[PDB]
Amino acid sequence: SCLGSIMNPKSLTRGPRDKPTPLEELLPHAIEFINQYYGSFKEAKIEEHLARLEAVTKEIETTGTYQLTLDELIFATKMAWRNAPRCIGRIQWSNLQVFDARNCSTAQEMFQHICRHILYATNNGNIRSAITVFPQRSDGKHDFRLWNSQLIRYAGYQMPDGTIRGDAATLEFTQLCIDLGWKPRYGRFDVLPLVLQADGQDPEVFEIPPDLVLEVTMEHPKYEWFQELGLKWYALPAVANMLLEVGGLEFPACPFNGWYMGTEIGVRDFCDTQRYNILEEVGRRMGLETHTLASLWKDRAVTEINVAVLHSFQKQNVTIMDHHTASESFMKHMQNEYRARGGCPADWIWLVPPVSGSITPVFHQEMLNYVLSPFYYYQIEPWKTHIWQ
Amino acid sequence: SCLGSIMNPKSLTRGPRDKPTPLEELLPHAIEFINQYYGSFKEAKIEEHLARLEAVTKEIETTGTYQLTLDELIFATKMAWRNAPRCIGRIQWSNLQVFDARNCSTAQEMFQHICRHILYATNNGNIRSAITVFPQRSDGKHDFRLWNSQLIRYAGYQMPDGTIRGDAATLEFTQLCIDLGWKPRYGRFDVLPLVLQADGQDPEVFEIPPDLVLEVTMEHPKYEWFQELGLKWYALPAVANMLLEVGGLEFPACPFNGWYMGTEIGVRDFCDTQRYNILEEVGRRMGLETHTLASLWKDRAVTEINVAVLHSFQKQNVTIMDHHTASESFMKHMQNEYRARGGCPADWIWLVPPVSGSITPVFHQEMLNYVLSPFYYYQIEPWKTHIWQ
Amino acid sequence: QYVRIKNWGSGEILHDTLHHKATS
Amino acid sequence: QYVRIKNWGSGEILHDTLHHKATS
Ligand code: HEM
Ligand code: HEM
Ligand SMILES: Cc1ccc([N+](=O)[O-])c(Oc2ccc(C[C@@H](N)C(N)=O)cc2)c1
Ligand SMILES: Cc1ccc([N+](=O)[O-])c(Oc2ccc(C[C@@H](N)C(N)=O)cc2)c1
Ligand SMILES: C[C@H](O)[C@H](O)C1CNc2nc(N)[nH]c(=O)c2N1
Ligand SMILES: C[C@H](O)[C@H](O)C1CNc2nc(N)[nH]c(=O)c2N1
Repeated sequence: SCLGSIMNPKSLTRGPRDKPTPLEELLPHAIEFINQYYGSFKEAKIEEHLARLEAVTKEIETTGTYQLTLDELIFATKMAWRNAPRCIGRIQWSNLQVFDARNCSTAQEMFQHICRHILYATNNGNIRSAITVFPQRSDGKHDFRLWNSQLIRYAGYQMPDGTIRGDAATLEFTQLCIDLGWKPRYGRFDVLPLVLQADGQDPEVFEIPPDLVLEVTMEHPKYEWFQELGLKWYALPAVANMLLEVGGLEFPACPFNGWYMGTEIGVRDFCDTQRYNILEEVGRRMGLETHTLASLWKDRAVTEINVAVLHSFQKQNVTIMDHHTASESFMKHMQNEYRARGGCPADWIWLVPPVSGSITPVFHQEMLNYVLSPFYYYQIEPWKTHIWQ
Repeated sequence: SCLGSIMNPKSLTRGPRDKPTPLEELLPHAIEFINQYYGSFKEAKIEEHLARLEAVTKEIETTGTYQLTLDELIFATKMAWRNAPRCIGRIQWSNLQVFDARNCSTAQEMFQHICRHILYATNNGNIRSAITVFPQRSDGKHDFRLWNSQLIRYAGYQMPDGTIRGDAATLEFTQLCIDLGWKPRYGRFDVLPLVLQADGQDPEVFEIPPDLVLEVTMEHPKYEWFQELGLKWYALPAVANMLLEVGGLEFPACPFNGWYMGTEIGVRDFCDTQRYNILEEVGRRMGLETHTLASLWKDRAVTEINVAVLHSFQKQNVTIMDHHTASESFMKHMQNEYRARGGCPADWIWLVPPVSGSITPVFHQEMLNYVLSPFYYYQIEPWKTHIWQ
Repeated sequence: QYVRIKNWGSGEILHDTLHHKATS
Repeated sequence: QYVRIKNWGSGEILHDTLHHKATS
C-alpha cells in the first residue's frame, strides 16, 4: 500500500549511530559527492577533481572519515535544499547563507552561533535564508543536537482549570523544558528556550534574547475587532531538528530558515484544532452561521484570518509570501529544474497549500517524490534515545 | 519514486483482452470471491458455500468462465464501491441500487437501460445511488463499452473566432461525437449524446431524452448578478467508462452514480482554468483586486461560487453535499471500517477537497492506498483500441 | 503484521491489517 | 528510461530522468 500520506516515514528519517559509519559504505558515497561537486562547476577542473578524489580517499582510510571544504559544504546545504521534496520555496535554493560552526565544542558556543543566526536572518524584518552547520556526527556518541523542533516557537501549558493555554503542539517539549529548569511564564505566546546538546553531553537550556525574536501583531484591515483577539506570531520560520546528509557524512545539527508563507500561520498555526484553534471565535465575530457547516462559514473565516496575517506582515515590513505567489513560483522552479537536470523531487501532499487547493497550479501538476543526496532527513526525538549523564 | 501524484497509473487501469482470461488465474480468483461472499453472511451457509465453490469450478472448466448469481453481483458492486480509494461517499456503500442488464445484446437495449438508470437515479431531484451492469467481457472481442466519460456531460466546441465554447475538457470526445453524426448545437451547456458500443460492434450515438437530464440554474443568495452569468449544471454525477472486476470477471460497462459534492461543480468544473474557467469574471463582478494575487481575491471569489452552487441545489430541491459534511462523513466511515475489517483503502490526494484543505478533517488523517477486489478500474479510451468495422 | 496509522488532529491511531489482502 | 509527467492545467508534459539517481 502506497504510504504517501504518512508524516514521518522511516524512509525520510536518519536515526542514531553507535559507531562510525562503515568505510565500505562511506567511501563510495564520498566519491559520489565529490563527483557531483566538481561536476557542478561550469568549466571543469579535472586536476583538482582528481586530486580531491584522492585526498578524500586517503583521509577516509587514514581516519575512517573526512572533512568537507567550506566550499563543498556551501554546495551541500543548497543541493540538500534543492532536493527537499516538501519545500515550495526551492526556487530560492541557490540563495542561502551558510554559517560554518563545525569547530564549535560547547553548548554556550552553540547558543552564540544560533543567536548570530537568528539575528542575521531576521534582519529587522527583511528576512534572509540561512543555515548553521555544527560538528558532523563522528562516533555517534558525540552528536550535536538541538532539542527544539524550531528555533523560535511558543510554549504550550496545561492550565490548572483543565484548559490548555499557548500552543498545544508543544505541550510535551514544554514540560521537558520545565523539567530542565525553565521558568514557565504561563502566557499564550511565550517564546520557548533553546535546549542545546553539544558533543554528546546532556542538554542545556538557554532563553533566547528577547531583542532577537521579531514578532508580528495580528490585525485585519477592515475588522477592528481583529486586534482585540490579541494575536501575534514570530517572523522567523527556522527548522531546528533536521539532519543534513552529504557524501556519507551526517550533520545532526544544522538549523536553517526561510521566510513565511502566509497559510502556515494563517491556516495551520491559528486554525488547526490541535494548535491555536481560533476558527470559531473568528466565525462568531463575523456574524456567520457558525452552527451550520453547509453555510461555508469556515471557508469564509479562514480567508479573513489569512488576509489579516498577510496584511499585518506587510504593514510591519516583515517578509511574507501568499500561497498563490508561492505556487506560481514553485511551478517556474520545477520547469527550470526539469530543463536544468531533468527532474525535481516533489511531494504533492506537501507542496499543495492547505487552503485554495485546486485554485493553485501545483494541484494540477503530477509529481515524482524521491530521496536524493545531499538531503535533509528527520531524526528520532533526542529525549527518546539520549543516554543521560 | 513514489508515483502517488499520477492521475491514471497503470496499476489502476485494466486494459483490453484478446482471448478469455487463463483458467490458471481465473479459477483461484473466483474461489477467492465466492469465499468473500459466503464469508460476508452473518450466520454462514457452508452447505451452500461448498456447493457454490464446486458449481463455479465445474462451469469454469466446462466453459472456461462463469456467471454470478444476481445476489453475488449486488455484493460485488457494493464491495467494489467500498474499496474505491478515491471516493469520499463510501459511508453510503451498502446503499446502492443494481440494475442487471447482463442479458443486453444491442445498443438500443443499452440506450434503454441507461435511460431507466438516469431516470431512476435523478428521481426529480432526490438523488439515489445506482449502478447498471452490462454483459461481462468474454473473449475480449465482444466487450460492451460506453464511450462517454460520464452519462450526462456538456459538449465543448472550438469556435470559428478562435475562442473555445462549452466545456473544453470534452473538446475531443465532442469532435468524435460529431464525426459519428451528432448535430453540434454550439451551446455552452449542450448535453453530450450517449455513444454506445454493444457486443463489440462499432459505437452508436443516441441523444439523451431532454426530459431526463435534470439541471440546476446557478444563483447566489445575495448577488443578483450571479444569475446574469447564466450558468447551470446537471444534477447527476454518473461515471460511465470504468471497469468492474470481481472474482476474475471483468464488466467493461457498468455506469454508476451518486449525488454531488458541491466543490466538484463549485471549484473544479467552474473554476479550473481548463474547464468553464469563471474565476476572474466572478472576481471582477465582486469589485475585488483581481490584479493582485496577494489580495486573496481568488480565495474570496471561489467561496462565493461555492455558496451559489450549494444555494441553488437546495433551493431547487436537488440533492447535494458540501465538502465539510462530506469529510466528517468519510471520517466516520473510515472508523466503522477499521473496526469492521481493520483497514480502508484511501487515497488522500483525492479524498481531500480541492478547497479548504486542512479545515477538513481528512487532511489530518494518515491513509493507506491499496487496490483490493472487487474493484472499479480505469480503461484505455475505446477509440484508441477499438477495431472498426 | 499491521501498519500504524495516525490522526494528527485527534492523536488517534489505527492499525491497518486489511492491506495484506492487497492484490500484487 | 524516463517517467512521463503531465500537467492537467496546461496539458504540458515533462520526462523525469533524475529519479534514477534516487537512493535505494
Ligand atoms: C525562500 C524562503 C522559504 C520558503 C517561502 C519556504 C517555504 C516552505 C513551506 C511552505 C514548507 C511546507 C512547510 C510545512 O508544511 O510546515 C516548507 C518546508 C520545508 N522547507 Fe522550506 N521554505 C523556505 C526556505 C527553505 C530553505 C532555505 C530550505 C533548505 C535550507 C528549506 C527546507 C525545507 C524543508 C526541509 C521542509 C520540510 C520540513 C518538514 O518536513 O517539516 N526551506 N518550506
Ligand atoms: C453518496 C453519493 C456519492 C458521493 C457524494 C460521492 C462523491 C465522490 C467524490 C467527491 C469523488 C472524487 C471525485 C473527483 O475528483 O472527480 C468520488 C469519486 C469516485 N466515486 Fe463517488 N460518490 C458517491 C457515490 C459513489 C458510488 C455509489 C460509487 C460506487 C458505485 C462511487 C465510486 C467512485 C469512484 C470509482 C470514484 C473515482 C472516479 C475517478 O477515478 O475518476 N461513488 N466520489
Ligand atoms: C525552513 C523553513 C522555511 C519556511 C517555512 N514556512 O514558510 O512555513 C518553514 O516552515 C516550517 C515550520 C515548521 C516545520 C515543522 C517543525 N515546527 C516541527 N518539526 O514540527 C516545518 C516547516 C521552514
Ligand atoms: C459516481 C460519482 C458520484 C459522485 C461524484 N461527485 O460527487 O462528483 C462523482 O464525480 C465524478 C465525476 C466525474 C469523474 C471523472 C469523469 N468525468 C472523467 N473520467 O473525467 C469522476 C468522479 C462520481
Ligand atoms: C501526512 C498527513 O497527511 C498530514 O496531515 C499532512 C499533509 N500535508 C501536509 N502538507 C504540509 N505542507 N505540511 C504538513 O504538516 C502536512 N501534513
Ligand atoms: C493527479 C493530479 O495530481 C491531479 O491534479 C489531481 C489531484 N487530486 C485530485 N483529487 C480529486 N478528488 N480529483 C481529481 O481530479 C484530482 N486530480
